[PDB]
This record gives sequence, structure tokens and C-alpha cells, in this order.
Amino acid sequence: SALTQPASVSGSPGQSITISCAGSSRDVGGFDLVSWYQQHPGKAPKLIIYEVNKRPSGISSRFSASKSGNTASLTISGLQEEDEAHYYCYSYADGVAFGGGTKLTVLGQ
Amino acid sequence: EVQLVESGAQVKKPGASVTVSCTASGYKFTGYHMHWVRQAPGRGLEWMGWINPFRGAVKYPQNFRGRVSMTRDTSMEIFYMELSRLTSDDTAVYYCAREMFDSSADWSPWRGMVAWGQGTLVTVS
Amino acid sequence: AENLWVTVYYGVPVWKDAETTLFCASDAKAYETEKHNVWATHACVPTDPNPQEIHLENVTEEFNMWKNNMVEQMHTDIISLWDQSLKPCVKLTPLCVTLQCTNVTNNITDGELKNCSFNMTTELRDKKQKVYSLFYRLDVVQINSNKEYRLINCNTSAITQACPKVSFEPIPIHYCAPAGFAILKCKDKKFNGTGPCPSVSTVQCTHGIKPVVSTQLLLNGSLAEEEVMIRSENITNNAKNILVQFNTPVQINCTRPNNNTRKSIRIGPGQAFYATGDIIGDIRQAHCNVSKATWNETLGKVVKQLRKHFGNNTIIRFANSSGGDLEVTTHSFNCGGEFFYCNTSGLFNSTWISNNDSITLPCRIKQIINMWQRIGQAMYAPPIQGVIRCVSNITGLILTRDGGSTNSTTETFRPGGGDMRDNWRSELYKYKVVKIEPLGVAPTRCKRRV
Amino acid sequence: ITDGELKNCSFNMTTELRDKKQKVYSLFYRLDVVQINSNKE
Amino acid sequence: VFLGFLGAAGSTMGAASMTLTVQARNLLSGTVWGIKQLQARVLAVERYLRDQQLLGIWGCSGKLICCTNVPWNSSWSNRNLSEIWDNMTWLQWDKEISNYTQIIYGLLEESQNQQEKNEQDLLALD
Repeated sequence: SALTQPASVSGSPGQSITISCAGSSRDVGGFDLVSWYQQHPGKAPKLIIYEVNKRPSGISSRFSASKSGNTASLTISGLQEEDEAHYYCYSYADGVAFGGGTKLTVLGQ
Repeated sequence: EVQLVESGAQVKKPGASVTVSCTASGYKFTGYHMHWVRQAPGRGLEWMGWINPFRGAVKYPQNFRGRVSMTRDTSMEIFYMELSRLTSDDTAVYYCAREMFDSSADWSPWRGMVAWGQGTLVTVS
Repeated sequence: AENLWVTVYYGVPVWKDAETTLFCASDAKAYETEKHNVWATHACVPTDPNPQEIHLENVTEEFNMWKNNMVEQMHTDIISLWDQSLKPCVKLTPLCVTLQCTNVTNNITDGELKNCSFNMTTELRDKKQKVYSLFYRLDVVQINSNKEYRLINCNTSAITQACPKVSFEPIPIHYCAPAGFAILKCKDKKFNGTGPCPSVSTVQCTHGIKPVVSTQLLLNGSLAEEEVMIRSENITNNAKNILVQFNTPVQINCTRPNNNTRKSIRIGPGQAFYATGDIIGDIRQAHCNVSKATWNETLGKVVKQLRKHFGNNTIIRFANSSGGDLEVTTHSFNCGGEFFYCNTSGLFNSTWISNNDSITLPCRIKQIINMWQRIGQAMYAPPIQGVIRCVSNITGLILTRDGGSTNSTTETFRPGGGDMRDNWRSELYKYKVVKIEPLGVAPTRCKRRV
Repeated sequence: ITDGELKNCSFNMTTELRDKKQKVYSLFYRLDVVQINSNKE
Repeated sequence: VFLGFLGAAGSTMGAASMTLTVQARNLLSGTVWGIKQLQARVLAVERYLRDQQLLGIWGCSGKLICCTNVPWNSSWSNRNLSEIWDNMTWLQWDKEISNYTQIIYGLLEESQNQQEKNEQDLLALD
């Protein structure tokens, strides 16, 4: 593949979530180029965050991301069903790094 | 507002290749990098190639070069791509998407897919 | 006594970073190649008989060849000599009358071109004119009985024929500056680009530059100093254009062994259209005899400058351009007033191990061009009477690189990019514009009168 | 009805190709056109 | 040893105040495909007449060197004299005044010739 996404993630209706995106100092540490996404299972996506932490005009203020060295993150607080979607990341890497697919399930088993 | 509009649905048999497009309007076509990426339902997105519409520069991975040929038109205003040599493991919903920071002189980067097509489905069995 | 003042000086060696406009200079001599102002040398003013270069010790100005505002100033010139040798010639919208084309008069062995024919007007208004020409199957395309054709631009652009007087041979031009502005030159050998250059030199007129319409490679250009220049704004970004500048020229023998006849078609009054006269006898397509000895020579030089960029024991691949229009995939260059594209697949293909004849390249011909994508103003390149042998110094190269793939085990490389701002930059990589601030101050013990 | 002040006006016109002619109708306001001196043209 | 134009680039301020008639002499120096010349030269005397303008309003007029009657306001980075003329260059000097020369320059003109030349019409009359 070309991007380290987690196997499966989970969250509850009425709470909150956040995701870690970790790498090396050659990909995230030195290049201000990290963008984030949200997409309902099978729908048209739309850019959530670009350049570490900037949203397009039309994206909710409930979204905001970060870059801490080699460990970047996006954070969502106050979960609604607006967020019952699959989640992806993106990172600077020569040509392009592409993620492997993080499935949103229910944790507890 | 500007849009990226793809075609409908096409179903095929093994040993084939499919015409899938994504036209554009609302801006000056010549300066927008464009990618073809494919998604598995609820899984992830895998990259196959990108295009510089300024004279047509394209590039693929290495499980694709030779299979993928990819082009556009600058006055008919449309993007194309055709992945050749189809197996039953090449079914996906293919998305055209444009980068965040292009221009007509300097370049960078690889980020930010704001405008998305609706997704074109290709099936092989 | 001990209460300091301020003292004013004029003509202090001081400068800053600022961008502005230059002017052309082609000596008192280039005017005499004539051909009714080849390219651009007409009203432009002759050069001063000695371009004074002054070397600077202990000067570390921070340079920039990429965001350099002169690489863009250069790209704008080729459009206006066009326009001011375009708007006053023959506009050719009557040329979008349907054509009848066919594989030419041969023993078949197919044919790339077509023996066409179609309808036009003449000196008189009522009466008109049919006349036949020969077009490359690239210049034309079908439409719907036999196969019927029409010109390729008519579904995009109206067309204006150029004038055969103005020759499109790229003509050298010096870039010169006036008072308050000047030009830096980082003549240094091992110059890595970004930032301070320890041995700056300054000039009024740059070394002469040729506006060669050349993608991928560069011809008739500027050789490097010492090692081979290998530049890229971001080598870890394959969308960044990577450009080469050799110190050694590779020989090329481009030609087009055809005696062309210029049919003078009256479609005005006045306006004279040129049709492909009956090409003389035996049929051969344009080519270039490239000295394979000189080709593989500069090949081994640069390749060995690249294993230093990746570990210690590696595997390095080479292939042709992964895709692009003729300017990108092929080697594009003007050759005598016409345009050649020589299929660079016969250049990029190799792998060697750890312990007389000539390659030659197949070249296509393109006359109808919508170049500069100025939709609203496309043109026709007039035909050239005379076989066009053309030698030049193969000077540069434009290429990119693949993506992720399987790591360490290998990684591949191929030409591309195309965008001419690099080819233009290969002639301006060592220059930087500054402005002079001749006022200087200091606190001495000096007082005037009150 | 529920009225017209505008018309549905068909006409022929020279297209990209010099030989091909084109059918197309437009709509204009009563100020952009004028009758010259049966239906009206 | 005649080092050229701005050849005293990275040399001491004292030595670099010698050739004051070298970076000021050639600051004036005595259709299409022609717009280029007639455009660029409109900038030559704009960044030269500015100097023929400013010397006149200071205690200068007479070209090259000319002193002032103004307090060096010691809020500026004042330094020892044997650490200025003896050792500094005209390229290291101007980098210091950068952050505040827009506050600095409001004096020679606003103070000296606004008053030191109004001590001359508090001189010559009665």
C-alpha cells in the first residue's frame, strides 16, 4: 500500500472521536501538506481540512485538524449522525500516498 | 459554482477495458491537475494516475503503467481514462478529483480534493 | 567634541531585491541575417561593444532561479513577435471548406498523408477555385461514399496564415538594464541554487539567449560550467519539472529530404494561400541522425551523478515519456520554418552491468498549430522551399519520475513535463535582478555651518 | 397565452464549417428587432 | 588596483566611500520591438532624479559627500567608532537600519534644513 490507516474505528452517538496519523520526519514533519476527508459509505466526498488545518468555505466549523511533529490528527466533538461516515487521511509523499481503508464499526467485542 | 461531472454506469465481462470520463466547466480548463482514483465500497481509495492538462503529462504506479492510458481535451473540455486488461478483481467506483493548489507556472503539491464527481461504476464478472 | 552627527554619501555600493523590465539587444550585427526581421530583430537597438562583468569577492546575495521574475518575462516575448507578425497577414477562415482526401499516388505500402482537394475563391468574386494540396493525417480528420475530411482546427479555432517573410528561426537576444537596476550572475561552479552564492558577478547585458521552441531536450543553448547542472524545485515532487543543462553538446543531423513546391493560391484579392505542391518523386519522412557516440557519452556522465542520490547499491530504470501531447512525449523543435517531433522512444531504453553507425530518429511534421493555447488566434506555418539540414548543440533535457511502487528494490525514471518555462530557465538559471540604493549614511564628527 | 412581447424565431446560419448551415431559433425582445416593409418575419 | 563598479562591495566603509564618483557617474551616464527600450528607460531617471532631489533638500546640493547638523539620536543602535569605520562595510551597515529606517528617516529633512536653514533667515536680514 502507501498509507498507514487503522484497521477499524468506533464511536458512539452523542459523544466524540479523533484519529491519529503518524509517520516520519520526511513526510509530515517537514511539509505543511496534510489534508483530511469525510464520506458517507458510497457518497460524493468533499474536502474537510487542508494545509494541516484549513477548511473550505462551506465545511462545518465542527471540523479541525492538527500536525504534531510526525503525528497529525483530526478531532470531532459532539457527534451527530452527520458523522456516521467513513474517514480517510492524506499525506505528502513524493508522488502520492494513498490509504488502505478504515472501516467504522462498533467496539466492545 | 464549478462542477466535475462523470458519465453513467457500464457493466462488462472479463478481458475488457472501459471508457470512463469526467468533463469540467465553469473555469479555464487548462490549469487544473486531475486524478483518477478508485474506491471499494466502504473500504479505501487506490490511485492509478494523474494528468497535467497543459499538453497532457500523465503518470501511473507500476501495477498500472501499460494498462492505464489517460488523456483529455482542451476545447471540448473533458477528461478521459481507460484502464486496460480487466480482471474480475478490477471492479470499483472510479472518481475524478482535482487538486487544491495548481497554477500555470510553478507547481506543488498533492493535496486537497474539494470538488468531486459523483462516481462511475465499472463491474467485471 | 563627542556628540555625533549624520553624514550623507552618494554612490554607495548598496542594492536590494526588486523586479522590473529589461530591453532587447542583438548587437549591431544580427540585423543582417535579414529575412525581413527573422523572429524579432527589427526596431530593436544594437548592443554595446563590451558587456562588462565585474566579479565580487565576499558577496553572498541569496539567489532564486525558479520564482525568478525573468523566467516569466521571457515566456511572454515569443507571443508578441508572433502577434505583431501575425495580425497583419493572411487570415484563412475560408480554409474550413470540406476536403476530399486519399492515400497518395504510390504502390500502396501504407500512407500517413493524403492527396486532398477542396473549394475556395479567386481574384474575382462570383467565380471561385478548387485546388489540391497534401496534408499529414495528423493535420486533418474525418467527418460524416468515401471518407470525407476537414481541417483539425475548425472545431476549435479560426486561423491566420503567417507571412513567409518573417522567419521563425530563433534569434539570439541579450537582456540589458538601465540605471538603478542591474543583473547578478553567480558564475560559480558547484552552485546548488537555493540562497547565498559566494562569488557573485554583475553585468549589464546577459549572455545571448536563443528562444528555441524545444521541449524535453534543449538545442542551440547554453553549456554548463564544470559538472552537469541538475535542477529541480522539489525532487521529492514528481509534478515539479526537472531540467538538465549539459556542458557537452550531442550532435544531431535533422533534415527533411523533400523538394517542396509552393502553390500560390489567389483567395483575396491580395491574400496568397500556399498549398502543398506535388512533392518530388521518392517519398521519405523527416528524421535526425543522432551520433550515438555523443548520445551515450552524456548519458553515462549524468547517470553517474545520480547514484549519489540514493543509498549505495541500487537499480535504476529508464523508459520513454509516460504520456503527453506531441510537445511532451516527443522531441519538439522548429526545423526551417516547419516543426518536427522525433519520437523519443528511440532514445530512452537501457540497462547496463556492473563489470561506425548512427542511431536516428523518426520525425513527424505539424503545420497547423494552436500553440500558446490562444484560442481565438491560431495559425498556419508557411511551407519551406529547400531541404532543411539542421545541426545544433543538444543542450538540455526535461524529465520526471514514477511514484511509490515496490521500495528499495528499484525505482524508475522517464521524460516528460514539457512546460517551456524550464527550457527558458536553462538560459537564465544564474541571473537575479536587483535595484541600487545609492544613498548611504553614517555618524561622523562632521558638522556644517548653522 | 396569459399575455407576447417576444417571439420564437427560426433561421439559418453559417457554422464552423463554411459549407454547413445551422438550424437554430432564439428569443429576442421587441426592441432588438424590427419588421421590414400572413405571419410576421 | 581599480576594482570596477561596486568593486568595493565587501570592503570597509572607509575604502567603500572612496569611489563615490563610480556608483553615481553612470546613474545617468550622459511600432513594436521598441516598446521595451522606451519603457525601461522611464525607470532610469526615476531612481536617479530621486537622488538629485534628496541631496538638494538636505545639507548637500553639492554632490558626493556633505555633512549634516542633526543629533544622532542615541535610541539608534549606537556603536564604538573603532568598531564602525575601522571594520564595517556598506553592505553590513544598511542591514541594521532596516527595521527602523522608516522611523529613523524623518529628521535630516524635518529637523536640520527645517531649522538649520531657518537659522539663516534668522541670520540674513536686519
